Amino acid sequence: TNFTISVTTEILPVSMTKTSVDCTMYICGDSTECSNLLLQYGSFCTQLKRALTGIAVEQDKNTQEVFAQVKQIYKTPPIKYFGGFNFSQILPDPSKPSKRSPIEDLLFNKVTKGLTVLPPLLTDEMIAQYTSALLAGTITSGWTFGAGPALQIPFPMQMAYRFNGIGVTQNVLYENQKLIANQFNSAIGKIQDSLSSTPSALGKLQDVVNHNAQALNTLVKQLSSKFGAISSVLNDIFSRLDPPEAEVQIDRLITGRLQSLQTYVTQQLIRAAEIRASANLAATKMSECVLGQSKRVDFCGKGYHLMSFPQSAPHGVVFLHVTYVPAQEKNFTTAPAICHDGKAHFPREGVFVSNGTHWFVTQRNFYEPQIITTDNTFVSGNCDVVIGIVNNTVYDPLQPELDS
Amino acid sequence: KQLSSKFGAISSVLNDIFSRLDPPEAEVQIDRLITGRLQSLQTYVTQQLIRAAEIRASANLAATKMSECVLGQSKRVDFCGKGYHLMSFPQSAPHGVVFLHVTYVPAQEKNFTTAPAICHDGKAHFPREGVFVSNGTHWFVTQRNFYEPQIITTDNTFVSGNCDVVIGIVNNTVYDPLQPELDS
Amino acid sequence: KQLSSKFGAISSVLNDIFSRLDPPEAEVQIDRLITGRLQSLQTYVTQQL
Amino acid sequence: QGVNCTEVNVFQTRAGCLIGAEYVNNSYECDIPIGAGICASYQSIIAYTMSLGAENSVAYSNNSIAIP
Ligand SMILES: *[C@@H]1O[C@H](CO)[C@@H](O[C@@H]2O[C@H](CO)[C@@H](O)[C@H](O)[C@H]2NC(C)=O)[C@H](O)[C@H]1NC(C)=O
Ligand SMILES: *[C@@H]1O[C@H](CO)[C@@H](O[C@@H]2O[C@H](CO)[C@@H](O)[C@H](O)[C@H]2NC(C)=O)[C@H](O)[C@H]1NC(C)=O
Ligand SMILES: *[C@@H]1O[C@H](CO)[C@@H](O[C@@H]2O[C@H](CO)[C@@H](O)[C@H](O)[C@H]2NC(C)=O)[C@H](O)[C@H]1NC(C)=O
Ligand SMILES: *[C@@H]1O[C@H](CO)[C@@H](O[C@@H]2O[C@H](CO)[C@@H](O)[C@H](O)[C@H]2NC(C)=O)[C@H](O)[C@H]1NC(C)=O
Ligand SMILES: *[C@@H]1O[C@H](CO)[C@@H](O[C@@H]2O[C@H](CO)[C@@H](O)[C@H](O)[C@H]2NC(C)=O)[C@H](O)[C@H]1NC(C)=O
Ligand SMILES: *[C@@H]1O[C@H](CO)[C@@H](O[C@@H]2O[C@H](CO)[C@@H](O)[C@H](O)[C@H]2NC(C)=O)[C@H](O)[C@H]1NC(C)=O
Ligand SMILES: *[C@@H]1O[C@H](CO)[C@@H](O)[C@H](O)[C@H]1NC(C)=O
Ligand SMILES: *[C@@H]1O[C@H](CO)[C@@H](O)[C@H](O)[C@H]1NC(C)=O
Ligand SMILES: *[C@@H]1O[C@H](CO)[C@@H](O)[C@H](O)[C@H]1NC(C)=O
Ligand SMILES: *[C@@H]1O[C@H](CO)[C@@H](O)[C@H](O)[C@H]1NC(C)=O
Repeated sequence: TNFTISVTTEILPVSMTKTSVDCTMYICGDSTECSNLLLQYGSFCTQLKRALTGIAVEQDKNTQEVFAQVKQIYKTPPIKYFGGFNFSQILPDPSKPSKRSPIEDLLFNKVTKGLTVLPPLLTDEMIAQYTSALLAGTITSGWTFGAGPALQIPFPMQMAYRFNGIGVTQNVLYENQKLIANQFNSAIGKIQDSLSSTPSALGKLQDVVNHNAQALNTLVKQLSSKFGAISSVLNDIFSRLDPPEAEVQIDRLITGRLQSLQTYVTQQLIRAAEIRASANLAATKMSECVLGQSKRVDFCGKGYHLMSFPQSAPHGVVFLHVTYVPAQEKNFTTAPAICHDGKAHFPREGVFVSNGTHWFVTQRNFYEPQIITTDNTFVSGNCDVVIGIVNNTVYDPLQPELDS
Repeated sequence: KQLSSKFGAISSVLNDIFSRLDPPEAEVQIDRLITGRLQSLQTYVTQQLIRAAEIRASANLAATKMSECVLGQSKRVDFCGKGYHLMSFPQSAPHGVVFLHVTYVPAQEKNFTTAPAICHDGKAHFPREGVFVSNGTHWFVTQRNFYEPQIITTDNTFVSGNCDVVIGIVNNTVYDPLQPELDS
Repeated sequence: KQLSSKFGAISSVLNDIFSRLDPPEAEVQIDRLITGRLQSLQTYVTQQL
Repeated sequence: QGVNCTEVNVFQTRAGCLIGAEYVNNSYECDIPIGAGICASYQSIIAYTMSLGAENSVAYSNNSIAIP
C-alpha cells in the first residue's frame, strides 16, 4: 500500500595506469656489451613492447567504450527546476576548479627508480564532461537521444514512463509527486552521508592500486635480488671480475631478471583481461541500465530499476542505481474468477481484491481498488470448470445510459 | 625465429657442436639450447592460452547476442546496435562472424504542446497508453514514438480521481462514443 | 612427475648429494634441480590461475 | 614523452614535447593518440585538442515534446 525509495551503489574499475619500460635499461642498465649480448638472444624485448602497446590500446578502447558512447555533447540548462527535484548533488560545480559534482569531488578525495609511466589519453576532466553530458541527455531528453536524435520530454512524463515500464500507473505519481521528490532527496542525502562515512566503499580501486604497487615493489626487490650470484651490481662485477670470466654470472643474472619480468608481464596481461571483462560488463551496464529502461531482473541493482546516474571516478566508474522497493503490505482475499450470470469473469490487467465484503480490482504491485466493471474485465468459459471461483455481480456502465 | 638463436651457445647448429666439442660439455650446451627453446615454447603456449580464452569469451558474447536479437527480438536497448533493433541477418566469415543488425531511427521531430491529463467534468482523464499533444487550438492523443493524432475519448483514457491534485492540467471536452447512438 | 624428475641432475634426493658429493658443485646441482622444480611450478600455477 | 625538449615549432605538453608540430587553437578529431588530451594529425603537422563531439544543448521544456 506504500512506496519506499530505494537506491544502491556499485563500483566497477575501468582501467589502470599503463607502463612501458625499455628492456635494455631494465635488465642490463647502461652496459653496451650486455645489449650486444642480448641482441642475438632473441626478439623478446620486441614482444614485450608489442604486448604493452596492445594493453595500452585495449585499455584506451575500454575507456572510450565505457565513457564515450554519445556523438553529441549536452549542457545542463541554466534553470535547475524540473518540477521540484534536486540536481545539485549530481550537477558539476562551476565554483570547483575540477568542474565536478560534490559527490564526484568526495569520491575523488576518498580515492588516493628505473620505471616509467604513461598518463591516460583522456583525463578526469573529459570523463566528467562526458558524464555530465550523458546525465543532461537522460534528464532533459530521456532515452530519446539514446536511440536517435535528442527529443525534449517533460521530467514528470519521464517518471511516468519509467513507472509504467515496471507496471505502475501515473495517478499515484501525480497524487504524491512532492512526496516522491522529498523521498528521493532524503535518500540521496542519506547515501551521500553513507559514502562520506565509508572509507572502504571504493575498496575495489584501492585494492587494484595496492596490487599494482605491490607488484612493482616486488619486481624492484627481484631486481635487487642477487639470484645466487656474487653480487647484484653488474658494474662492480665488471670492475672486479675478469672480463673473459663472469659471462655465465651475467647471463644467469639477466635470465633471472627475464623470468621475473616475464612473470610480471603475464600477470599484468591476465589482470588486463580481467579488467577487460569488467569493462565489458560496465559497457553493457551503460548501454542497458543507463541509456534506457531495462526490464531485466536483478541486473541494474536491487529491486525494480527506475533510473541510474553514473558519474566519473578515478580509474573506474560509480553507479547511482535509483530503484523502487514496495512496502507496507496487507492481507487480502483472492479469487481466480468471478461467477456472474453463470459466466466466469477474469481481470484484464489486475487481480481481484477484497476485504471480506466487497470485491474490487487492483494491480499486482500497488493497492488501488477499483469497481469491477465490464470494460476492465473479459468473460470466457463457465464457472464449474474453474476452481476457487466465487459469486459477485458486475457493474455495467452502459445500462444507466438508457435506463432513463 | 626463436629456433634461429644461439641461446648463449657458440652456434645455432647442434651437429657441428656435437662433432667439435667434447660430449661432456656438448651435452650441457644441448641441454641449455633445448631448455631455452622450452621457455620459448612455454611463452608461446601461454600466449595461445590467453588468446584462446579471449576468443572463447568473445564467442560466448556473440552466442548471447545471437540468442537475443537474431533468433527473435531483444527488448534491451543498444545491446546489439544503436537505436531500436528490429531484425538482423548475420553472415558467415572465415574464423569469425559478422552481425548485420537493422535498426529503427526516428526522424522529422516537431514541437507539440502537452498536458499531463485532461480535466473534464471535474475529473482527470489520464491516458492509458498515449500522451496528449496540442497543435495550438485543439488537443490530440499520440504515442511515444510516432505522431498519430486522435480525438480524446473514454475508451482510450482512464479516470482515477478528480483533476485538482495534479499540476499543469488543462480543460478540454471529452467525446463519449456511446452518446450519438441513442442521441437520435 | 615433475618432483620425481631428475631435471638433469645426478639424484632427485638432496640427501644423497649432500652425503656423497663434495661441497663444491653440490650447491650447483642443488640449484639446478630446485630451479627446474621452480619453473615447473610457476608453469603449473599459471595454468591453474 | 615525460621530459621537456629544452634540455634535449616545439609544443610542450604534460605527456611530453613534440617537435615539428604547429599548435592550432581550433579543435579537430585525431586518429593517432598521443596522451593527456593532445592530438596531432598530418597537414606541416597540426597539433590540437581532441574534439569531444558536436555541441547540442536543447532548452528543457515541461510543456513541449519533440514527437517525430
Ligand atoms: C508512506 O510512508 C511514508 C513514511 O512514513 C509516509 O510519509 C509520511 O507522511 C506523513 C503525512 O503524510 C508525514 O507527516 C511524515 O513526515 C512522512 N514521513 C516521511 C519519512 O516522509 C507516507 O505518507 C506514506 N504513504 C501514504 C500513502 O500514506
Ligand atoms: C538541493 O539540495 C542542496 C543540498 O542540500 C540544497 O543546498 C542547500 O541549501 C540550503 C538553503 O536552501 C543551505 O542552507 C545548505 O547549506 C545547502 N546545502 C549544500 C550542501 O549546499 C539546495 O537548496 C537544494 N535545492 C536546489 C534547488 O538546489
Ligand atoms: C471494504 O472496502 C469497501 C471499500 O471502501 C468498503 O465499502 C465502503 O466502506 C465505507 C466505510 O468503510 C462506507 O462509508 C461506504 O459506504 C462503503 N461503500 C460500499 C459501496 O459499500 C467496505 O465497508 C469494506 N468492508 C470492510 C468489512 O471493511
Ligand atoms: C455461485 O452461484 C451459482 C449460481 O449462481 C451456484 O450454483 C448453484 O449451486 C446450487 C448448489 O450447489 C445448485 O442447487 C444450483 O442449481 C446452482 N445454480 C446454477 C445456476 O447452476 C454456486 O453454488 C455458487 N457458488 C458457491 C460457492 O456457493
Ligand atoms: C489543429 O488541428 C485541427 C485538426 O486538423 C485543425 O482543425 C482543422 O483545421 C483545418 C485547416 O487547418 C480546417 O480546414 C478544419 O475546418 C479544422 N477543423 C475544424 C473542426 O474546424 C486546427 O486548425 C489546427 N490548428 C492549428 C493552429 O494548426
Ligand atoms: C478549468 O475549469 C475549472 C472549473 O471551472 C476552473 O476552476 C475554477 O477556477 C476559478 C478561478 O480561480 C475559480 O473561481 C472557480 O471556483 C473554479 N471552479 C471550480 C469548479 O473549482 C479552472 O480554473 C479551469 N482551468 C483552466 C486552465 O482554465
Ligand atoms: C496475514 O495473516 C497471517 C495470519 O495471521 C499472518 O501470519 C500474515 O503475516 C498476514 N499478512 C499480512 C500481510 O498482514
Ligand atoms: C521547439 O521549440 C524550441 C524553442 O523555440 C526550439 O529550441 C526547438 O528546436 C523546437 N523543436 C522543434 C522540433 O521544432
Ligand atoms: C514549467 O516550468 C516553469 C519554470 O520552471 C513554470 O513557471 C511553469 O509553471 C511550468 N509548467 C507547468 C505546466 O507547470
Ligand atoms: C619545461 O622546461 C622547464 C625549464 O625551462 C622545466 O622547469 C620544466 O620542468 C619542463 N617541463 C616539464 C613537464 O618537465
